[PDB]
Amino acid sequence: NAKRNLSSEFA
Amino acid sequence: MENFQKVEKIGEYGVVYKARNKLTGEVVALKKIRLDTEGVPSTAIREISLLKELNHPNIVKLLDVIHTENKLYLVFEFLHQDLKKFMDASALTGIPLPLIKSYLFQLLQGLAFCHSHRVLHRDLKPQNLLINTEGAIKLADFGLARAFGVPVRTYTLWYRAPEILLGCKYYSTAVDIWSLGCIFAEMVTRRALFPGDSEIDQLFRIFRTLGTPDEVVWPGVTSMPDYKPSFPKWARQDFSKVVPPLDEDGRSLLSQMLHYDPNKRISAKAALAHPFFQDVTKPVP
Amino acid sequence: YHEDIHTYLREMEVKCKPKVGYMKKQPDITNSMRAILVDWLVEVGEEYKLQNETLHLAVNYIDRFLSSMSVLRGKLQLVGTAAMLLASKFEEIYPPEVAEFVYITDDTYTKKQVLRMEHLVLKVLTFDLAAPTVNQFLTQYFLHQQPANCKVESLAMFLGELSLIDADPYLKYLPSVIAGAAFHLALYTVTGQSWPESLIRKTGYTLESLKPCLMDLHQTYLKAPQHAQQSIREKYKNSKYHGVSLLNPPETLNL
Repeated sequence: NAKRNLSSEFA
Repeated sequence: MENFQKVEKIGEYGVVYKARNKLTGEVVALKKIRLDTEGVPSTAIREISLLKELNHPNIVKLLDVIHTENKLYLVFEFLHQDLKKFMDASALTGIPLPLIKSYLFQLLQGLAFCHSHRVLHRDLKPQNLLINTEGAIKLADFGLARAFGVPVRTYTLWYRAPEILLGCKYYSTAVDIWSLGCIFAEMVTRRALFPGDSEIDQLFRIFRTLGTPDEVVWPGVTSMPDYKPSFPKWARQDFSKVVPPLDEDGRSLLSQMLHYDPNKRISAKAALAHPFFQDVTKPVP
Repeated sequence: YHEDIHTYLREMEVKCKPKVGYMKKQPDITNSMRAILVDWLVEVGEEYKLQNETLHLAVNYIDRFLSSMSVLRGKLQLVGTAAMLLASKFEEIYPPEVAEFVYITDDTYTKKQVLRMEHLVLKVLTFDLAAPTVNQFLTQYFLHQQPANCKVESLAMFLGELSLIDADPYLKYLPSVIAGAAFHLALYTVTGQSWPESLIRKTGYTLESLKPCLMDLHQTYLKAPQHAQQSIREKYKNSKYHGVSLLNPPETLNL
């Protein structure tokens, strides 16, 4: 599960 | 780079030039790396990050890094030549013994400075030892150097320690000392001590020169990944034949510096206190 | 040369120490965002089989870069990816390719953006990527540990890795202090032993000197299962680390 787009989770 | 005028090309890491600073007037080495898909190379990154932490007289001092978007420039102090060229030029007659002792003393001082820090050279060879006209030798070519704050796992051939040849896992500091020891021999006999052609030919040459490693001399040889039971039972050669011009103290220092056991192999700090160095001077080359 | 190496590490951790409380000056990112970034970095490091020292170096690079630079919301993951790439280049034998990192970022930042941010991070740090981490001090501490207990080292590594998640309150402690607190906490947890006298002489950190850091690490360890970020606990839920993450933290630290 390392493939993540952290921008969505940051907000 | 705009303030540097490339005078000549000295070598071909990327190409390295001899240039001049227009402001200070000093002559410098201007090694360049073409920063392309991978970006800054790991070798260059390690060289800049470790050479800038080492400020010793017997170490090539990187003093400026012009890191642009398309190219990476490393500005070292310009030394006249390397130890390989000096040995090749002085091949008709042997290098003077006081000069050999001074060069070994400076090399071991640089190695001790590196090992007091957490920098492992792993690329100790005459092509990487620069010489100035003041009779001072300096370590260089830290592109292959690794920081061993945590143990460094194993990844030229002539100056490779027998531990690395026998499938060593973690790099120790002794792998540097061994290389220096080989250079020591190459400075006394004007010949590579172990001019191996392959990874097994080099091993056989080392075994012929220093004897096959038994478990008594080096505990743990049998349980090694690259050690084979089908190894000839050679006998250790007398160091008088190996290094004729070397004296008793020099022969003892070389024997302690080429110890098969990486743990028992002498360190640079301990080698600096050898009785061989009781008459060290600083002759010019 | 071991004592000289430790002395050099102690001298260098001060120079490489990130600015304390840099998150206050950050106008867009917060401590929780950094914790999420460290979580994702742990997950990436396990995905690519990278070393723990690589992740520690990457976290140090992120901390220093954000101390010396301001980064918006979107570019925080790019900064973390570039720091991970630099740490892999410096420490790992074969660093993962830039395309691998671009892929692991879910194709958010292109190769050009990753390389440009790597260049920016290298310029900001002025190529000072040799920062001492918790792992470097912990290995030296293990060299002075008797007997050599694998669970002790695994739990000390687990605690040190946990300390990378929250900048508050772990950027106010030196990496040597954090490593010593982690070693003592692990030794008490699995073996019931206190801070050894050998390390007392070697480092100068008495048991009362690490008491703030020790209590902070105990509080983090107790609340580790309830923490939002759980990459490290899953990583240390493996036979490689003897499953130290599943151990029950001691309720009371006898200080």
